Amino acid sequence: IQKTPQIQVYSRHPPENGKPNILNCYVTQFHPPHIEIQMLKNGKKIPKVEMSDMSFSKDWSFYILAHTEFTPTETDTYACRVKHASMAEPKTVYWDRDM
Amino acid sequence: NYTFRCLQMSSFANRSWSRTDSVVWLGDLQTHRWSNDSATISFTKPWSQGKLSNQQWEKLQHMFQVYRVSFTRDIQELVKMMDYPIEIQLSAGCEMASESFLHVAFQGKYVVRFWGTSWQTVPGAPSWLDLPIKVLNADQGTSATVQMLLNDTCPLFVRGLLEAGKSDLEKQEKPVAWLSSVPSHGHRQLVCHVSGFYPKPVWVMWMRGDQEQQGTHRGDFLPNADETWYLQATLDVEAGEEAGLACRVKHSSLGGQDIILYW
Ligand SMILES: CCCCCC/C=C\CCCCCCCCCC(=O)O[C@H](COC(=O)CCCCCCCCCCCCCCC)CO[C@H]1O[C@H](CO)[C@@H](O)[C@H](O)[C@H]1O
Ligand SMILES: *[C@@H]1O[C@H](CO)[C@@H](O[C@@H]2O[C@H](CO)[C@@H](O)[C@H](O)[C@H]2NC(C)=O)[C@H](O)[C@H]1NC(C)=O
Ligand SMILES: *[C@@H]1O[C@H](CO)[C@@H](O)[C@H](O)[C@H]1NC(C)=O
Ligand SMILES: *[C@@H]1O[C@H](CO)[C@@H](O)[C@H](O)[C@H]1NC(C)=O
Repeated sequence: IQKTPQIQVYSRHPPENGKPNILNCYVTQFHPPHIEIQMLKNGKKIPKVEMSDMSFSKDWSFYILAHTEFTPTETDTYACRVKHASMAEPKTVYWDRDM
Repeated sequence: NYTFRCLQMSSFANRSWSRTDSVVWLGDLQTHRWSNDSATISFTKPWSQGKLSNQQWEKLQHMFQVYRVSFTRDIQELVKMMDYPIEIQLSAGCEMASESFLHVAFQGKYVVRFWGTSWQTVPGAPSWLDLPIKVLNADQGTSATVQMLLNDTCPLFVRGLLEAGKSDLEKQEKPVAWLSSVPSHGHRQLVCHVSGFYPKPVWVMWMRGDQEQQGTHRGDFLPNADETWYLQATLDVEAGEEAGLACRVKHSSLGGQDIILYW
Protein backbone atom coordinates (compact mmCIF):
# COMPACT_ATOMS: atom_id res chain seq x y z
CA ILE A 1 0.00 0.00 0.00
CA GLN A 2 1.07 3.67 -0.46
CA LYS A 3 2.39 5.65 2.54
CA THR A 4 2.73 9.44 2.62
CA PRO A 5 6.14 10.92 3.49
CA GLN A 6 6.71 12.78 6.76
CA ILE A 7 9.19 15.67 6.43
CA GLN A 8 11.28 17.23 9.22
CA VAL A 9 13.65 20.18 8.69
CA TYR A 10 16.29 21.08 11.24
CA SER A 11 19.78 22.57 11.48
CA ARG A 12 22.94 20.68 12.41
CA HIS A 13 24.24 23.49 14.64
CA PRO A 14 22.60 26.30 16.59
CA PRO A 15 21.50 28.87 14.01
CA GLU A 16 23.46 32.09 14.02
CA ASN A 17 22.78 34.65 11.31
CA GLY A 18 25.79 34.98 9.02
CA LYS A 19 27.44 31.74 10.24
CA PRO A 20 27.72 28.70 7.91
CA ASN A 21 25.66 25.72 9.07
CA ILE A 22 24.00 22.64 7.56
CA LEU A 23 20.27 22.30 6.94
CA ASN A 24 18.77 18.79 7.19
CA CYS A 25 15.57 17.47 5.56
CA TYR A 26 14.69 14.04 6.92
CA VAL A 27 11.95 12.25 4.94
CA THR A 28 10.35 9.18 6.47
CA GLN A 29 7.38 6.80 6.52
CA PHE A 30 6.91 6.60 2.73
CA HIS A 31 6.16 3.80 0.29
CA PRO A 32 6.99 3.15 -2.59
CA PRO A 33 10.71 4.09 -2.32
CA HIS A 34 10.86 6.35 -5.40
CA ILE A 35 10.80 9.99 -4.32
CA GLU A 36 11.94 13.44 -5.37
CA ILE A 37 13.29 15.84 -2.78
CA GLN A 38 14.23 19.49 -3.38
CA MET A 39 15.64 21.95 -0.89
CA LEU A 40 14.72 25.55 -1.49
CA LYS A 41 16.18 28.95 -0.66
CA ASN A 42 13.73 31.85 -1.11
CA GLY A 43 11.59 29.50 -3.20
CA LYS A 44 14.43 28.58 -5.60
CA LYS A 45 15.90 25.08 -5.85
CA ILE A 46 19.32 24.76 -4.16
CA PRO A 47 21.73 23.01 -6.51
CA LYS A 48 24.18 21.33 -4.13
CA VAL A 49 22.01 19.00 -2.09
CA GLU A 50 23.53 15.80 -0.76
CA MET A 51 21.48 12.75 0.18
CA SER A 52 22.14 9.70 2.25
CA ASP A 53 21.54 6.24 0.95
CA MET A 54 17.83 5.47 1.24
CA SER A 55 17.03 2.66 3.65
CA PHE A 56 14.05 1.39 5.58
CA SER A 57 12.80 0.99 9.10
CA LYS A 58 11.52 -2.04 10.98
CA ASP A 59 7.95 -1.26 9.82
CA TRP A 60 9.27 -1.46 6.20
CA SER A 61 8.72 2.22 5.47
CA PHE A 62 11.53 4.02 3.77
CA TYR A 63 13.58 7.00 4.84
CA ILE A 64 16.27 9.25 3.45
CA LEU A 65 18.22 12.27 4.70
CA ALA A 66 18.87 15.20 2.41
CA HIS A 67 21.20 18.03 3.53
CA THR A 68 22.81 21.21 2.28
CA GLU A 69 25.28 23.85 3.42
CA PHE A 70 23.52 27.09 4.32
CA THR A 71 24.17 30.37 6.02
CA PRO A 72 21.01 31.57 7.75
CA THR A 73 20.18 35.28 7.65
CA GLU A 74 17.39 37.40 9.07
CA THR A 75 15.43 37.35 5.84
CA ASP A 76 16.20 34.20 3.82
CA THR A 77 13.64 31.39 3.96
CA TYR A 78 14.49 27.71 3.47
CA ALA A 79 12.20 24.75 2.75
CA CYS A 80 12.17 21.11 1.74
CA ARG A 81 9.77 20.08 -1.00
CA VAL A 82 8.87 16.49 -1.69
CA LYS A 83 7.08 14.83 -4.61
CA HIS A 84 5.83 11.25 -4.08
CA ALA A 85 3.27 9.01 -5.80
CA SER A 86 1.18 8.95 -2.57
CA MET A 87 0.00 12.53 -3.06
CA ALA A 88 -1.06 14.55 -6.13
CA GLU A 89 0.60 17.71 -4.78
CA PRO A 90 4.17 18.15 -3.69
CA LYS A 91 4.51 18.75 0.07
CA THR A 92 6.56 21.66 1.38
CA VAL A 93 7.90 22.09 4.92
CA TYR A 94 9.74 25.33 5.84
CA TRP A 95 12.66 25.56 8.22
CA ASP A 96 11.56 27.49 11.25
CA ARG A 97 14.46 28.06 13.62
CA ASP A 98 12.07 28.82 16.49
CA MET A 99 10.29 25.43 16.22
CA ASN B 1 25.47 -7.12 22.05
CA TYR B 2 24.46 -5.35 18.75
CA THR B 3 22.09 -5.86 15.75
CA PHE B 4 23.37 -6.32 12.22
CA ARG B 5 20.97 -5.66 9.35
CA CYS B 6 21.31 -6.23 5.59
CA LEU B 7 18.46 -4.32 3.94
CA GLN B 8 17.64 -5.01 0.28
CA MET B 9 15.13 -2.99 -1.68
CA SER B 10 14.07 -4.14 -5.17
CA SER B 11 11.67 -2.29 -7.44
CA PHE B 12 10.18 -3.79 -10.59
CA ALA B 13 8.35 -1.28 -12.84
CA ASN B 14 7.72 -3.59 -15.81
CA ARG B 15 9.33 -6.46 -17.73
CA SER B 16 12.10 -4.11 -18.86
CA TRP B 17 12.96 -2.03 -15.77
CA SER B 18 14.03 -3.12 -12.31
CA ARG B 19 16.61 -2.18 -9.69
CA THR B 20 18.02 -3.62 -6.51
CA ASP B 21 19.87 -1.58 -3.90
CA SER B 22 21.10 -2.60 -0.47
CA VAL B 23 22.48 -1.03 2.62
CA VAL B 24 24.06 -2.72 5.61
CA TRP B 25 23.93 -1.45 9.22
CA LEU B 26 25.72 -2.44 12.37
CA GLY B 27 23.69 -0.86 15.18
CA ASP B 28 22.99 2.63 13.80
CA LEU B 29 26.19 2.91 11.69
CA GLN B 30 26.14 2.20 7.99
CA THR B 31 28.87 -0.31 7.02
CA HIS B 32 28.09 -1.05 3.37
CA ARG B 33 26.13 0.16 0.35
CA TRP B 34 25.43 -1.88 -2.76
CA SER B 35 24.03 0.23 -5.55
CA ASN B 36 22.27 -1.33 -8.52
CA ASP B 37 24.87 0.53 -10.69
CA SER B 38 27.87 -1.17 -8.97
CA ALA B 39 29.15 -4.67 -9.73
CA THR B 40 30.70 -4.77 -6.22
CA ILE B 41 29.66 -4.07 -2.58
CA SER B 42 31.01 -0.73 -1.33
CA PHE B 43 32.51 -0.26 2.14
CA THR B 44 31.29 2.84 4.00
CA LYS B 45 33.79 2.35 6.85
CA PRO B 46 37.55 1.63 6.89
CA TRP B 47 36.65 -1.56 8.79
CA SER B 48 33.74 -2.86 6.67
CA GLN B 49 35.57 -6.06 5.63
CA GLY B 50 35.67 -6.98 9.34
CA LYS B 51 38.17 -9.75 9.99
CA LEU B 52 37.56 -11.59 6.70
CA SER B 53 40.58 -12.17 4.47
CA ASN B 54 40.39 -10.81 0.92
CA GLN B 55 39.65 -14.38 -0.26
CA GLN B 56 36.83 -14.92 2.24
CA TRP B 57 35.36 -11.52 1.33
CA GLU B 58 35.62 -12.13 -2.43
CA LYS B 59 33.90 -15.56 -2.03
CA LEU B 60 31.08 -14.01 -0.02
CA GLN B 61 30.74 -11.15 -2.54
CA HIS B 62 30.66 -13.52 -5.54
CA MET B 63 27.80 -15.42 -3.87
CA PHE B 64 25.84 -12.16 -3.58
CA GLN B 65 26.63 -11.12 -7.16
CA VAL B 66 25.15 -14.42 -8.40
CA TYR B 67 22.19 -14.00 -6.05
CA ARG B 68 21.41 -10.45 -7.24
CA VAL B 69 21.15 -11.63 -10.88
CA SER B 70 19.20 -14.77 -10.00
CA PHE B 71 16.75 -12.94 -7.71
CA THR B 72 15.94 -10.40 -10.42
CA ARG B 73 15.38 -13.11 -13.07
CA ASP B 74 13.31 -15.26 -10.70
CA ILE B 75 10.96 -12.44 -9.65
CA GLN B 76 10.50 -11.32 -13.28
CA GLU B 77 9.64 -14.90 -14.29
CA LEU B 78 7.24 -15.23 -11.36
CA VAL B 79 5.35 -12.10 -12.54
CA LYS B 80 5.25 -13.42 -16.13
CA MET B 81 4.04 -16.83 -14.83
CA MET B 82 1.13 -14.97 -13.24
CA ASP B 83 0.60 -6.63 -11.23
CA TYR B 84 3.39 -4.06 -11.77
CA PRO B 85 4.76 -2.04 -10.07
CA ILE B 86 6.26 -4.50 -7.59
CA GLU B 87 8.28 -3.59 -4.50
CA ILE B 88 10.11 -6.33 -2.64
CA GLN B 89 12.20 -5.84 0.50
CA LEU B 90 14.48 -8.22 2.36
CA SER B 91 15.76 -7.72 5.90
CA ALA B 92 18.43 -10.24 6.94
CA GLY B 93 21.04 -10.38 9.67
CA CYS B 94 21.65 -11.32 13.25
CA GLU B 95 21.40 -9.95 16.79
CA MET B 96 22.99 -10.82 20.12
CA ALA B 97 23.60 -16.69 21.80
CA SER B 98 23.35 -14.75 18.52
CA GLU B 99 20.11 -15.35 16.58
CA SER B 100 19.64 -14.67 12.87
CA PHE B 101 16.65 -13.57 10.76
CA LEU B 102 15.60 -13.29 7.13
CA HIS B 103 12.26 -11.50 6.56
CA VAL B 104 10.72 -10.58 3.18
CA ALA B 105 8.06 -7.98 2.37
CA PHE B 106 5.97 -7.68 -0.76
CA GLN B 107 4.30 -4.34 -1.56
CA GLY B 108 5.38 -3.10 1.91
CA LYS B 109 3.88 -6.03 3.87
CA TYR B 110 5.76 -8.87 5.60
CA VAL B 111 4.90 -12.13 3.78
CA VAL B 112 7.76 -14.64 4.02
CA ARG B 113 10.61 -15.63 6.30
CA PHE B 114 13.41 -18.13 6.25
CA TRP B 115 13.18 -20.24 9.41
CA GLY B 116 15.46 -23.11 10.44
CA THR B 117 15.88 -25.00 7.15
CA SER B 118 13.12 -23.61 4.90
CA TRP B 119 11.16 -20.67 3.52
CA GLN B 120 7.72 -20.16 5.08
CA THR B 121 4.78 -17.88 4.29
CA VAL B 122 3.52 -16.06 7.36
CA PRO B 123 -0.13 -16.50 8.44
CA GLY B 124 -2.32 -14.13 6.42
CA ALA B 125 0.10 -13.98 3.48
CA PRO B 126 -1.63 -14.22 0.05
CA SER B 127 -2.29 -17.83 -0.94
CA TRP B 128 -0.71 -17.41 -4.39
CA LEU B 129 2.68 -17.42 -2.62
CA ASP B 130 2.33 -21.04 -1.43
CA LEU B 131 3.24 -22.70 -4.75
CA PRO B 132 6.29 -20.52 -5.54
CA ILE B 133 7.52 -20.97 -1.94
CA LYS B 134 7.12 -24.75 -2.42
CA VAL B 135 9.24 -24.65 -5.57
CA LEU B 136 11.81 -22.44 -3.81
CA ASN B 137 11.96 -25.00 -0.99
CA ALA B 138 12.80 -27.75 -3.50
CA ASP B 139 16.10 -25.92 -4.17
CA GLN B 140 18.24 -27.65 -1.48
CA GLY B 141 21.42 -25.86 -2.65
CA THR B 142 19.87 -22.49 -1.95
CA SER B 143 18.39 -23.75 1.34
CA ALA B 144 21.79 -25.03 2.50
CA THR B 145 23.53 -21.77 1.52
CA VAL B 146 21.01 -19.65 3.40
CA GLN B 147 21.45 -21.87 6.49
CA MET B 148 25.22 -21.41 6.34
CA LEU B 149 24.87 -17.61 5.94
CA LEU B 150 22.43 -17.20 8.81
CA ASN B 151 23.83 -19.78 11.24
CA ASP B 152 27.56 -19.37 10.61
CA THR B 153 28.64 -16.46 8.45
CA CYS B 154 26.50 -13.69 9.98
CA PRO B 155 27.70 -13.97 13.59
CA LEU B 156 31.28 -14.72 12.49
CA PHE B 157 31.30 -11.62 10.29
CA VAL B 158 29.72 -9.46 13.00
CA ARG B 159 32.34 -10.53 15.61
CA GLY B 160 35.05 -9.29 13.21
CA LEU B 161 33.22 -6.00 12.52
CA LEU B 162 33.01 -5.34 16.27
CA GLU B 163 36.77 -5.89 16.67
CA ALA B 164 37.84 -3.95 13.56
CA GLY B 165 35.40 -1.03 14.06
CA LYS B 166 35.96 -0.62 17.80
CA SER B 167 36.99 3.07 17.78
CA ASP B 168 33.93 4.13 15.70
CA LEU B 169 31.46 1.89 17.43
CA GLU B 170 32.56 3.20 20.81
CA LYS B 171 33.07 6.84 19.71
CA GLN B 172 31.66 9.62 21.91
CA GLU B 173 30.46 12.91 20.42
CA LYS B 174 29.13 15.74 22.61
CA PRO B 175 25.63 17.23 22.25
CA VAL B 176 25.32 20.99 21.72
CA ALA B 177 22.00 22.44 22.85
CA TRP B 178 20.00 25.60 22.24
CA LEU B 179 16.60 27.00 23.23
CA SER B 180 13.91 28.72 21.18
CA SER B 181 10.18 29.36 21.33
CA VAL B 182 6.93 29.88 19.39
CA PRO B 183 3.37 30.91 20.28
CA SER B 184 1.04 27.91 20.95
CA HIS B 185 -3.18 32.90 23.39
CA GLY B 186 -0.68 33.64 26.17
CA HIS B 187 0.71 30.11 25.83
CA ARG B 188 4.07 29.39 24.26
CA GLN B 189 5.90 26.25 23.22
CA LEU B 190 9.50 26.21 24.42
CA VAL B 191 11.94 24.08 22.41
CA CYS B 192 15.18 22.54 23.62
CA HIS B 193 17.24 21.39 20.59
CA VAL B 194 20.06 18.89 21.17
CA SER B 195 22.40 18.07 18.24
CA GLY B 196 25.64 16.26 17.45
CA PHE B 197 25.64 13.56 20.12
CA TYR B 198 26.75 9.97 19.77
CA PRO B 199 25.87 7.33 20.83
CA LYS B 200 22.12 7.61 20.73
CA PRO B 201 21.12 7.24 24.43
CA VAL B 202 20.42 10.73 25.88
CA TRP B 203 18.25 12.33 28.54
CA VAL B 204 16.65 15.72 27.88
CA MET B 205 14.15 17.32 30.30
CA TRP B 206 12.68 20.74 31.01
CA MET B 207 13.19 21.53 34.68
CA ARG B 208 12.19 24.02 37.35
CA GLY B 209 15.04 23.78 39.86
CA ASP B 210 15.48 20.06 40.55
CA GLN B 211 11.86 19.29 39.51
CA GLU B 212 11.39 17.57 36.19
CA GLN B 213 8.57 19.12 34.14
CA GLN B 214 6.42 16.17 33.04
CA GLY B 215 5.02 18.28 30.18
CA THR B 216 8.40 17.65 28.48
CA HIS B 217 7.57 16.25 25.01
CA ARG B 218 10.54 14.50 23.39
CA GLY B 219 10.55 14.26 19.59
CA ASP B 220 12.00 11.43 17.51
CA PHE B 221 15.74 10.84 17.07
CA LEU B 222 16.68 12.45 13.75
CA PRO B 223 19.98 11.74 12.03
CA ASN B 224 22.65 14.28 11.21
CA ALA B 225 24.69 13.68 8.10
CA ASP B 226 27.93 13.20 10.10
CA GLU B 227 26.83 10.09 12.01
CA THR B 228 25.58 11.95 15.06
CA TRP B 229 22.05 12.44 16.35
CA TYR B 230 19.57 15.28 16.79
CA LEU B 231 16.67 15.42 19.22
CA GLN B 232 14.36 18.13 20.48
CA ALA B 233 12.11 18.34 23.50
CA THR B 234 9.25 20.81 23.81
CA LEU B 235 7.25 22.26 26.71
CA ASP B 236 3.93 24.10 26.55
CA VAL B 237 3.84 26.92 29.10
CA GLU B 238 1.41 29.62 30.23
CA ALA B 239 2.36 33.29 29.72
CA GLY B 240 4.92 34.66 32.16
CA GLU B 241 5.41 31.20 33.68
CA GLU B 242 8.49 30.79 31.47
CA ALA B 243 10.59 32.28 34.22
CA GLY B 244 12.73 29.81 36.11
CA LEU B 245 12.64 27.10 33.42
CA ALA B 246 15.76 25.26 32.21
CA CYS B 247 16.53 22.44 29.80
CA ARG B 248 18.88 19.80 31.20
CA VAL B 249 20.77 17.35 28.98
CA LYS B 250 22.61 14.23 30.24
CA HIS B 251 24.87 12.28 27.85
CA SER B 252 27.64 9.71 28.18
CA SER B 253 30.07 12.08 26.36
CA LEU B 254 29.75 14.80 29.04
CA GLY B 255 31.62 13.03 31.86
CA GLY B 256 28.89 13.72 34.42
CA GLN B 257 28.60 17.44 33.75
CA ASP B 258 25.09 17.97 32.40
CA ILE B 259 24.30 20.76 29.97
CA ILE B 260 21.84 23.16 31.54
CA LEU B 261 20.43 26.09 29.57
CA TYR B 262 18.21 28.64 31.26
CA TRP B 263 15.23 30.31 29.65
C1 LIG C 1 27.50 -7.98 3.90
C2 LIG C 1 27.82 -9.47 4.17
C3 LIG C 1 27.15 -9.98 5.47
C4 LIG C 1 26.91 -11.51 5.50
C5 LIG C 1 25.78 -11.88 6.49
C6 LIG C 1 24.65 -12.70 5.83
C7 LIG C 1 23.37 -12.18 6.11
C8 LIG C 1 22.19 -12.49 5.41
C9 LIG C 1 22.10 -13.42 4.36
C10 LIG C 1 21.25 -12.95 3.16
C11 LIG C 1 20.58 -14.14 2.43
C12 LIG C 1 20.00 -13.78 1.05
C13 LIG C 1 19.80 -15.05 0.17
C14 LIG C 1 21.07 -15.36 -0.65
C15 LIG C 1 21.03 -16.73 -1.37
C16 LIG C 1 22.32 -16.97 -2.17
C17 LIG C 1 22.29 -18.32 -2.89
C18 LIG C 1 21.77 -18.18 -4.33
O1 LIG C 1 22.53 -18.40 -5.28
O2 LIG C 1 20.45 -17.81 -4.52
C19 LIG C 1 19.87 -17.93 -5.86
C20 LIG C 1 18.50 -17.24 -5.96
O3 LIG C 1 17.60 -17.63 -4.92
C21 LIG C 1 16.60 -16.72 -4.70
O4 LIG C 1 15.90 -16.31 -5.64
C22 LIG C 1 16.33 -16.22 -3.27
C23 LIG C 1 14.85 -15.85 -3.09
C24 LIG C 1 14.63 -15.07 -1.80
C25 LIG C 1 13.34 -14.24 -1.85
C26 LIG C 1 12.09 -15.12 -1.93
C27 LIG C 1 10.97 -14.54 -1.09
C28 LIG C 1 9.62 -14.71 -1.76
C29 LIG C 1 9.31 -13.55 -2.70
C30 LIG C 1 7.98 -12.89 -2.33
C31 LIG C 1 7.57 -11.83 -3.34
C32 LIG C 1 7.08 -12.45 -4.65
C33 LIG C 1 6.80 -11.37 -5.70
C34 LIG C 1 6.12 -11.94 -6.96
C35 LIG C 1 5.32 -10.86 -7.71
C36 LIG C 1 4.11 -11.44 -8.45
C37 LIG C 1 19.69 -19.38 -6.32
O5 LIG C 1 19.30 -19.52 -7.70
C38 LIG C 1 20.40 -19.73 -8.64
O6 LIG C 1 21.51 -20.56 -8.12
C39 LIG C 1 21.29 -22.02 -8.10
C40 LIG C 1 22.58 -22.73 -7.59
O7 LIG C 1 22.56 -22.83 -6.15
C41 LIG C 1 20.82 -22.51 -9.49
O8 LIG C 1 20.60 -23.93 -9.50
C42 LIG C 1 19.54 -21.77 -9.90
O9 LIG C 1 19.07 -22.24 -11.18
C43 LIG C 1 19.80 -20.26 -9.97
O10 LIG C 1 18.58 -19.58 -10.28
C1 LIG D 1 20.74 -23.67 11.19
O1 LIG D 1 20.07 -23.48 12.42
C2 LIG D 1 18.76 -24.01 12.51
C3 LIG D 1 18.25 -23.69 13.93
O2 LIG D 1 17.85 -22.33 13.96
C4 LIG D 1 18.71 -25.53 12.26
O3 LIG D 1 17.33 -25.84 12.11
C5 LIG D 1 16.88 -27.00 12.85
O4 LIG D 1 17.11 -28.18 12.12
C6 LIG D 1 16.83 -29.39 12.81
C7 LIG D 1 17.41 -30.53 11.96
O5 LIG D 1 17.99 -29.91 10.82
C8 LIG D 1 15.32 -29.48 13.03
O6 LIG D 1 14.90 -30.68 13.68
C9 LIG D 1 14.87 -28.24 13.80
O7 LIG D 1 13.46 -28.22 13.88
C10 LIG D 1 15.37 -26.96 13.10
N1 LIG D 1 14.96 -25.78 13.81
C11 LIG D 1 14.03 -24.95 13.32
C12 LIG D 1 13.68 -23.76 14.15
O8 LIG D 1 13.44 -25.13 12.26
C13 LIG D 1 19.52 -25.85 10.99
O9 LIG D 1 19.70 -27.25 10.83
C14 LIG D 1 20.90 -25.19 10.99
N2 LIG D 1 21.64 -25.50 9.76
C15 LIG D 1 22.97 -25.64 9.68
C16 LIG D 1 23.51 -25.97 8.31
O10 LIG D 1 23.75 -25.53 10.63
C1 LIG E 1 8.97 0.69 -17.70
O1 LIG E 1 9.39 1.43 -16.57
C2 LIG E 1 10.30 2.50 -16.85
C3 LIG E 1 10.69 3.17 -15.53
O2 LIG E 1 9.52 3.62 -14.88
C4 LIG E 1 9.72 3.51 -17.86
O3 LIG E 1 10.68 4.46 -18.30
C5 LIG E 1 9.12 2.81 -19.08
O4 LIG E 1 8.40 3.77 -19.83
C6 LIG E 1 8.21 1.66 -18.63
N1 LIG E 1 7.46 1.02 -19.73
C7 LIG E 1 7.94 0.26 -20.73
C8 LIG E 1 6.91 -0.25 -21.70
O5 LIG E 1 9.13 -0.02 -20.89
C1 LIG F 1 20.18 -2.28 -12.47
O1 LIG F 1 21.30 -3.09 -12.79
C2 LIG F 1 21.05 -4.11 -13.73
C3 LIG F 1 22.28 -5.01 -13.79
O2 LIG F 1 23.33 -4.28 -14.40
C4 LIG F 1 20.75 -3.44 -15.08
O3 LIG F 1 20.43 -4.45 -16.02
C5 LIG F 1 19.57 -2.48 -14.91
O4 LIG F 1 19.38 -1.69 -16.05
C6 LIG F 1 19.77 -1.53 -13.73
N1 LIG F 1 18.54 -0.81 -13.50
C7 LIG F 1 18.50 0.50 -13.61
C8 LIG F 1 17.17 1.13 -13.34
O5 LIG F 1 19.48 1.17 -13.90
